[PDB]
Amino acid sequence: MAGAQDFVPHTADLAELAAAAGECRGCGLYRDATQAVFGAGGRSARIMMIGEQPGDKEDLAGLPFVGPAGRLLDRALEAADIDRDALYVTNAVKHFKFTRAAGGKRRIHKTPSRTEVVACRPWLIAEMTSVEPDVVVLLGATAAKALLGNDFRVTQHRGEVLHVVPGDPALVATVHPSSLLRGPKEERESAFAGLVDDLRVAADVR
Ligand code: SF4
Repeated sequence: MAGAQDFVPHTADLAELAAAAGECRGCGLYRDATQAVFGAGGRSARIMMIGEQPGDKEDLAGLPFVGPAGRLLDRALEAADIDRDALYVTNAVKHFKFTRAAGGKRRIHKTPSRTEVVACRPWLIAEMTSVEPDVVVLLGATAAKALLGNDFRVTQHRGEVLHVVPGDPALVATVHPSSLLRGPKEERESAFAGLVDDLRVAADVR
């Protein structure tokens, strides 16, 4: 009776789950978005990564992490010696929440409410049950709070392996790559290195 739960089929098959998510009305976000954007990757993945939501580019590509933030993430993964093809990558909410500004060049993402996060969480549970990751990288506040609690602060736990969640994977909470796109150069460079560090922490979990 709550959120997305009745839309989630009784299967662990990612293709079947993704097709079912296309029909989800578990919160209001499906109305204005173009389509649901499920995770991408396969069930043998050892590392799962979770962002906030599909953004402007993802909403139309049908795939996660395809815009500028995704390209920065690619650069960090490559520096961390992680093959993106070996990951399962998804988002805490699966429809893009947005507005437009006059004269703008893109649709501007808006923050999912905690209510929407909890509504969509049945999909995330299904993904985690399906993939059985050894480690989950939580990219940004929304994703980190989705698994670690609404009071959790990413900024206060950088580099730490956390454990609370299906399968009891290790959890590593880090900054979202979109936050690394802008700011003064030295700050962006230090922040990029810290993202690489946290990805390496995740990859070194045994
Ligand atoms: S954001 Fe999640 S719960 Fe809300 S309609 Fe989309 S798939 Fe369903």
